[PDB]
Amino acid sequence: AMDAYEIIQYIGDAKKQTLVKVTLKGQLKEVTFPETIKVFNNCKTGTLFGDWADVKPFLEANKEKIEDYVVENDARNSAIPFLDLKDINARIEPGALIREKVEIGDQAVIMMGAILNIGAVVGAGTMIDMGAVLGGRATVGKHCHIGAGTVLAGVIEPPSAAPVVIENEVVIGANAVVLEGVRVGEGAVVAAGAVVVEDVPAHTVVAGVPAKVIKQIDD
Amino acid sequence: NAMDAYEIIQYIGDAKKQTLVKVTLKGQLKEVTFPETIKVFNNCKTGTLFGDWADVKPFLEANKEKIEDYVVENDARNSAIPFLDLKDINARIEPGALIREKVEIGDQAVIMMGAILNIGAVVGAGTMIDMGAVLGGRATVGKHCHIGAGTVLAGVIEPPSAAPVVIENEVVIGANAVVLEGVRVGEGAVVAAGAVVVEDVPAHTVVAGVPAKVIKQID
Amino acid sequence: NAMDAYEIIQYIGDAKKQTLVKVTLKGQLKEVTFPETIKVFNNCKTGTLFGDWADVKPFLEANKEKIEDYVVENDARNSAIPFLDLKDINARIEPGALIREKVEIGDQAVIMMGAILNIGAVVGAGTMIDMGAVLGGRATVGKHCHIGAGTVLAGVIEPPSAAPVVIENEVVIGANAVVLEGVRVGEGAVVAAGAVVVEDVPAHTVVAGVPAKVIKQI
Ligand SMILES: [Cl-]
Ligand SMILES: [Cl-]
Ligand SMILES: [Cl-]
Ligand SMILES: [Cl-]
Ligand SMILES: [Cl-]
Ligand SMILES: [Cl-]
Ligand SMILES: [Mg+2]
Repeated sequence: AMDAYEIIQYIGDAKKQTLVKVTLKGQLKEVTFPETIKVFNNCKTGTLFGDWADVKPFLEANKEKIEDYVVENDARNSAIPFLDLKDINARIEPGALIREKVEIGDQAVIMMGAILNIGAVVGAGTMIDMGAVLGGRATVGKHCHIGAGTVLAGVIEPPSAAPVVIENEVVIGANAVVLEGVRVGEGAVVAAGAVVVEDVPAHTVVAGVPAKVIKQIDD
Repeated sequence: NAMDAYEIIQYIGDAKKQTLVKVTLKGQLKEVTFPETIKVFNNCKTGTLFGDWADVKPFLEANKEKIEDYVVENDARNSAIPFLDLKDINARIEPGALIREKVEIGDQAVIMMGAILNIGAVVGAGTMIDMGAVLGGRATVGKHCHIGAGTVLAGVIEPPSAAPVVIENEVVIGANAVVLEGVRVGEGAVVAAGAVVVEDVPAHTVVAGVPAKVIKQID
Repeated sequence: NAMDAYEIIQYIGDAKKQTLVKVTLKGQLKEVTFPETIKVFNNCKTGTLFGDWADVKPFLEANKEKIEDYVVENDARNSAIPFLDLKDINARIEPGALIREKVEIGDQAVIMMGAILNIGAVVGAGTMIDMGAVLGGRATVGKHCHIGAGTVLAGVIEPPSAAPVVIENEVVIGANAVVLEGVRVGEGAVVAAGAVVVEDVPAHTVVAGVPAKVIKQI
């Protein structure tokens, strides 16, 4: 019941960071590393992991002992961590971007380049296809197919607001959009390129910008 | 050739699911025995391991006494299909493009940032696949086409007898368009931004709309 | 600056294509001579190399009898345009955003995961570029805008005399919309989800549809 409130609380607690991986060489036994940097070094070479705010002044301080370095970096002032994928009972392909507090059901499939925002829920056996986007709290049922490039609009604030809810066995075409708070009924089909602005009854096909009922199917 | 779609499904059935990790660690490593299943680049002090999580996890547990600290880097979970080795291809592929094995990239093609090429996709000579575009399984693009940003060319892996999307030479497709399964877009045709193409496009015609219709013949 | 578009094209023509690799290797490395074209971090046993594949590939072959094993990491092929250093920017850029050099990101802008910013793109102060959105070459967004997930703002690199997409302040654009080349969206306008904007949008109007039309004055 308090999920949406606890998401906003988690976000407000999250600490902005600019995490870097540094490879370096030099007279590293002469170097003094602070507790703030995770360091993996021998006397000759090393690998450092840490926030740029700690690493930058560190490199400046030891410039005379460090011969050369490379800094790798992916993000800036980013607070929300990404989800640990290593133990999930599902399939997540490389280039998928999944934030913390996302729920991925058993034997779901998250394709290359899909993006799952905080609070997103993916039911068991569901495919989120390539480049698809699940906004904050967007909720997908079981054995659904969310087409390549489709956007399910996000709803973080206000926490009392209903997120997008995709019921079971839904197929949504490529590059469609489902707007905030819209419910797509069980077994329904949303055509490629549709913009779904109101609830879709179970077992109907909708299509168009904006989507209209085009057909009622018998399963 | 004629067996290509069959050979794709066979390659996928043969692919082994893996949770590849990169581990940076330190400790008493001369006292550590690494198993055959892990690639390891170490001194007696620090080191880097590449392996499947199913091997690396029980390893890290088995050697907890000797391992002082570690970091695990991971991108994918239970992913079976390898990505394409880009290094020797006679084309341009920008960072963030996600390209699976068994994709065919013609001479002097350009694959922009964030484009996603699924297994079996074919990109002809001189073609640009623009930012965030998606080529589904077996989607075939001719020579000197421009596939606009965010465009989805629908995938057809199964059944193998099904025709894929075929884009003929010199076609330009607008941003965030969709071409549905098995559709042929004729030579020199133009597809407007945001169109959903549901049936074959004649050569040298412009189509537009959701669903797309013929809007003018080009001379 | 009046020269901006010309200078972007100059910068591209000057960028050198590269196939950058990171190589982890092990072997008898004290016996190896690493050329000055490769950045090298090694002890006698193991090392890390950074360099262009054109230099690293014949180096690996020349030294195969000394190198026991290696792993090559690579991201790109024949890529010339560098990416933007994010580290000192006064803004928020999330992981997986792809942002080229000569992109301007204003104070407390937000660049969400998977957004794509091409060379010349300008993002104004307090503007959000949402997940999966694409700013084409020279696309210009004002202050306190919201560019919705999956939206494409069309690019204009050549000809340099052509106007880019210009989004004025306080604009909201819905998900998976498209703004075509040279189109100006007026202050405080709303573009509906899925719209294709083919012509200028008046300030404080709502436009919708494929092609977009005025549906409301706000
Ligand atoms: Cl797959
Ligand atoms: Cl969101
Ligand atoms: Cl380019
Ligand atoms: Cl596909
Ligand atoms: Cl955020
Ligand atoms: Cl562009
Ligand atoms: Mg997209």
